[PDB]
Amino acid sequence: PTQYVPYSTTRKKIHEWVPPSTPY
Amino acid sequence: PSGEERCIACKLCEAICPAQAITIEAEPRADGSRRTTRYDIDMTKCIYCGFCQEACPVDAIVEGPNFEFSTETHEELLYNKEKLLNNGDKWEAEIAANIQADYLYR
Amino acid sequence: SNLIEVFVDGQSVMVEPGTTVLQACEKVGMQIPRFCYHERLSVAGNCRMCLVEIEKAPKVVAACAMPVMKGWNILTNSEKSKKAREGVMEFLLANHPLDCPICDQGGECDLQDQSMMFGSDRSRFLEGKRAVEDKNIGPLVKTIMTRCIQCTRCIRFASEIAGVDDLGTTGRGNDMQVGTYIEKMFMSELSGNVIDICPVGALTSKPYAFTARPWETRKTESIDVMDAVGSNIVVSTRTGEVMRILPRMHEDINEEWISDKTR
Amino acid sequence: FGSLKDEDRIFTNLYGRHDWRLKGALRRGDWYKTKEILLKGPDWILGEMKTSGLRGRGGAGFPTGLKWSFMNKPSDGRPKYLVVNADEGEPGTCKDREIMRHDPHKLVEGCLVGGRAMGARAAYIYIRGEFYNEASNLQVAIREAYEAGLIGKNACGSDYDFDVFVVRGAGAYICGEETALIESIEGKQGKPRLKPPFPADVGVFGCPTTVANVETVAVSPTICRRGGTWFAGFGRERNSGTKLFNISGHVNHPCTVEEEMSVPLKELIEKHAGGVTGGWDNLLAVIPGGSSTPLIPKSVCETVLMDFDALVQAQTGLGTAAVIVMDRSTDIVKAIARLIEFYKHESCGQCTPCREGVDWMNKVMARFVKGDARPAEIDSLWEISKQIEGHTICALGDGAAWPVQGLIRHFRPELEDRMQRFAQQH
Amino acid sequence: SGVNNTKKWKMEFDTRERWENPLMGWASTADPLSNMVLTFSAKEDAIAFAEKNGWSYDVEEKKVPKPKSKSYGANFSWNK
Amino acid sequence: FVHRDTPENNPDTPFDFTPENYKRIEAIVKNYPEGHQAAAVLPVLDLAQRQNGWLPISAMNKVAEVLQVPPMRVYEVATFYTMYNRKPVGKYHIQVCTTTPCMLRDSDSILETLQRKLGIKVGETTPDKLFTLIEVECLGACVNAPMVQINDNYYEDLTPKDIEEIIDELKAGKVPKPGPRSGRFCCEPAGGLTSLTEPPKGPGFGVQAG
Amino acid sequence: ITHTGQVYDEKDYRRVRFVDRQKEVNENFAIDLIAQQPVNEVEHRIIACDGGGGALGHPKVYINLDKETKTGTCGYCGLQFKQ
Amino acid sequence: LQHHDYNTYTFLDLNLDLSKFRLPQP
Ligand SMILES: Cc1cc2nc3c(=O)[nH]c(=O)nc-3n(C[C@H](O)[C@H](O)[C@H](O)COP(=O)(O)O)c2cc1C
Ligand code: SF4
Ligand code: SF4
Ligand code: SF4
Ligand code: SF4
Ligand code: FES
Ligand code: FES
Ligand SMILES: [Zn+2]
Repeated sequence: PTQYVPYSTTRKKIHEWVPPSTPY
Repeated sequence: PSGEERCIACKLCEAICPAQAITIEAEPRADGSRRTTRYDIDMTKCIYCGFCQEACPVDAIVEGPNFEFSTETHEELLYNKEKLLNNGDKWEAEIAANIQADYLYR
Repeated sequence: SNLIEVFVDGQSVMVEPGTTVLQACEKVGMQIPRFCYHERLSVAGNCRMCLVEIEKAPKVVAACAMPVMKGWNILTNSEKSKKAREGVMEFLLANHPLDCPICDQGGECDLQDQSMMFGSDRSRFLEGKRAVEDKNIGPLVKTIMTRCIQCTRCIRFASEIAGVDDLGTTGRGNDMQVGTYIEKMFMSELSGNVIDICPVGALTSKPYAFTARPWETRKTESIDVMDAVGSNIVVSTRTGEVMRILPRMHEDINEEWISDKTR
Repeated sequence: FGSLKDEDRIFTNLYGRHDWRLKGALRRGDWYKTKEILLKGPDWILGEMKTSGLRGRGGAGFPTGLKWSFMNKPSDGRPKYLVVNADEGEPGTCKDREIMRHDPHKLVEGCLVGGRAMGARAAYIYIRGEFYNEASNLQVAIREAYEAGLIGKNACGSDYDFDVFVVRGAGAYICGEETALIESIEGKQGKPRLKPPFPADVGVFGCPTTVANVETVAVSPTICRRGGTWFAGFGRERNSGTKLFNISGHVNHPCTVEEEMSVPLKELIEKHAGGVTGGWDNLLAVIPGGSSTPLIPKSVCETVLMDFDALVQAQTGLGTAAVIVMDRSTDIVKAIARLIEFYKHESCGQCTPCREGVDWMNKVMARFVKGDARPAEIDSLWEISKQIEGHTICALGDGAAWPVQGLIRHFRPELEDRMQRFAQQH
Repeated sequence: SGVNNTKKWKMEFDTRERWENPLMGWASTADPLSNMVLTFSAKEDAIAFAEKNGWSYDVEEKKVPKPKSKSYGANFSWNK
Repeated sequence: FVHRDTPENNPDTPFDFTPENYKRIEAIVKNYPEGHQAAAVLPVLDLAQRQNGWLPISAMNKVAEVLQVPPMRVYEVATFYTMYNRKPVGKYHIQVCTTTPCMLRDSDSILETLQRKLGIKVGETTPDKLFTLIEVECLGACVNAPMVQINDNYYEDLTPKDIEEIIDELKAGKVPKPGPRSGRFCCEPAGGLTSLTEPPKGPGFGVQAG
Repeated sequence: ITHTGQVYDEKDYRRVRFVDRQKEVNENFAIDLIAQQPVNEVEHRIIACDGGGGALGHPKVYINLDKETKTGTCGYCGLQFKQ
Repeated sequence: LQHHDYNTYTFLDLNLDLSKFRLPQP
């Protein structure tokens, strides 16, 4: 000629309902 | 060369891998093109057959020259898209020379 | 009564008068390679990939079309009916764009198989290929129609099974493109069936664009709950999340079709 | 042996020379025995054509009588119909443009004479839209005839009813096809229907229908007036009767003469028309039936006689009997190449073979004219040619393959040299 | 449209847990009999396998496409 | 074959058959069988073309409306036939026959002359939007091979110069003697009438008995 | 962070992994690299795209740069072509 | 020279004139 770290790169498959922060 | 990763997630590299090593899941990138969200070669599972090198239509996955990648921990051996793409960038010059020498034969 | 006897390679099957040559082969059990012929869609004869050779006859006949007559022995694996398929497959493939690793009807192609079983080992089309212009048929069906083999099953379904009567052929020659003349979306229920019915992957599903590839998909047969017709459906799951729901045939409830909502 | 007498020549008004209009037609005496003929019976009319043994005057050759006999079967409650195709897209068929323009009436009484033979309720004439002026002439003629009461209900003072209509073509060669003429008449795209349901049983507006070359309908009255025998004698065996011959290209006086059939090919350019431009030895090839039929080289031309079967023995078709002649001054590789260009710009695309196959031969043929393609490709074109010949839904794919087959069959050395010429200059 | 995969009967064990793996996100399964699908030529033989092996069975009758009458001439009917 | 709506060519261009045109429309229908109107789409589409050469998307929609057919049905008919023009057409719209018969008899010859005279490429309208040249296929009338159909005029047997003469006639004045500008009537052997030079037999000549 | 922005989160039970060891992510992300690629102007209605180098490139595909409205993009290279 | 001159509507209008003669529809 003149330490790794393995991880999943995909997103969250099943998003989760978030409860209403408004109290009732 | 431009900088667009060659893989287009046809996923037959996954189909022909004898050891079930390659795991690929894909989704259309915003560009609208087809790319792999996750490409994981489990090197401990891989038996280095070289069929993936064979199968790829765009020849995105290649058997690179380096044989010295011994690792202290088992997790390091599992490789995601970022390690392989980084491995690709580091050895691209020699990989290109090697494919250049052997493509007429294939 | 009403039972002609026709021989499919000398098997003396007996069929009601008025059954097509393709249908006669089916009861013996043989499959004529076919494109543009769907059981619940009108016979059109566009592809002529089904040419067979009735015995003692000068020309080969169109299976899907010729009503079988009395005592005509069909020779489905003759030296002729294979040159009548080895030479048609030459043509369908000639203008075809080879983006099979883009075409998500990769393993779900009735055109690679028939090429891979009944067609030819190599190509002789040293000339150039054609290209059509991708248009918008809506938000559900992705029409990468440079793939189209002009088999007119869409134009049929879109008129016969669903009453949309919008999709149509436009022009003549090798630039007959089967897309809406003006860009009006194909908005109707029963719309997604076009995907399932186009054997080519020209127009396929846009949400399930590139999430999977069919060999991987584990297929579990279940029931439609979105609507009360209770249409039978097959849920295709990969590594534990559902990737597609496509129809599975129930003569009485959904005969090969499912709603736009439940897929 | 040709040389038909002027008297025997059915289309006297050819070239005009006699008022194409009714009063000229009356001097022609075209409407002379029409009432009698219809009175005799439909069965009497078909007896006349069966005795005549007339062959189809359009590109396809079939017994005219048997074709008409097919829809003579009892009506099933659907009105039977007559379709006359005045479209003649094939190159060299100015054959029909004459009868329509010069002698419109002959065809009008051809229509009703033919109509009672098939018991047709009405006849639609599909003159190609290109000919707008031609249309102007026929309906003027059709209008005259009804005014006279020759056509219409109780036509020609007889029980029988007939109505004749003219339909506008729209520049399509394929419209000419028998199943496709119908669909254009039906108003859908001009795409040939499939063969199994023969146009007799299904057809225009789904009613029984029959299609005839305008020459075939026009020769009907006379064939009945002169009797099948008179007409039968001129022909040769199965071949019979005079058919108009059009000679165009590389001939001193190109013209359409209705000289007798079974004419030596050397004789019709040499004796009538005009001798081959440049001499009878300046004949690289002859296209007997028009573009669809294979061209025959001069070697056999002189020996050949112009008959439907004669050409068959010769591997070529009488077809529309349009003689196109090519002197030694023409690049045949390019001549036939434009006919394949003629067919890529025209085939409907309904069937896979023709759609891609004709385009595939066009691409190879253009390379062949340049000489860019290698010698081995020639055989492929042949092979591509027969794939399209037997697999097509209609005959046009049949027609596209034959000129390609002719060029390889007799002019294979010339194409190889064009192959060689380009390879040498690199 | 091929029907060569609708010919032989198959008996398939009930589907079980497929939790995501924390380190790489690969699907993980604790059920051994999941990927096993045995193929049996006839309904009677498959039922026999379940009985002697002691697995519970719920056979589903084959449903084959009903004969459908087709004829190119029929759609050309303007009437209908 | 895609109509991308353009301000000029799009339905904003309202289309409606002239009271006179609509009349023409109806009679046609009756020509066809009763209960059958669809069969008239072509003839009608032709009168929309007669009305206006452009025949925009708006015009086809009206045709489908008047003929009560699926609109696409009209769109398919317009696209299949070359007779219909879906783009603006030159006032004269000359078309040159270039099939082998005409080419063998020099059809190509004519083309070069016409391109120069119109001073424009083949396939587009003159700037003056005076003439439009197109290489059309066999237009019939081959015996007379050199040929150039102009709005049905169907001039025939033309030598290069003749056309220039015709074009000039078109450019200044009108009706330039359309037809074979040759000395042969309709189609006739240039030598004469070998077929029949005698007088035509009259009515009931040699009419066979029976 | 990464191509599809993998972000083991501040509350995830997996972000524990990088502690004392870096993560594998990519500079010169491809998502933007072809966007950085100039539009290949062409004369012909249709154009090929060997990917560059024939056997070493990609399945050869013919793209229809027929509408200036859209620069054809070979599904393999993501290269836009400007009619 | 009738052939020599005709209007764009000759075919259609002539036909309409013939409509009266045209026999009754099916
Ligand atoms: C592509 C194609 C074009 C045709 N064009 C014509 C035509 O212009 N005129 C014609 O009379 N027949 C044409 N034919 C033949 C007709 O389909 C039909 O066989 C013929 O007109 C019947 O006339 P005859 O039976 O009286 O000879 C064509 C056939 C094909 C396949
Ligand atoms: S690696 Fe080669 S083969 Fe495996 S998916 Fe990406 S492209 Fe297809
Ligand atoms: S359709 Fe898609 S998959 Fe089937 S062949 Fe054409 S490209 Fe390859
Ligand atoms: S789209 Fe699918 S179905 Fe419609 S024609 Fe093209 S291929 Fe046949
Ligand atoms: S051959 Fe096939 S394509 Fe060519 S015209 Fe006849 S039908 Fe249409
Ligand atoms: S399958 Fe034989 S006609 Fe399409
Ligand atoms: S080819 Fe020019 S008119 Fe026949
Ligand atoms: Zn590319």
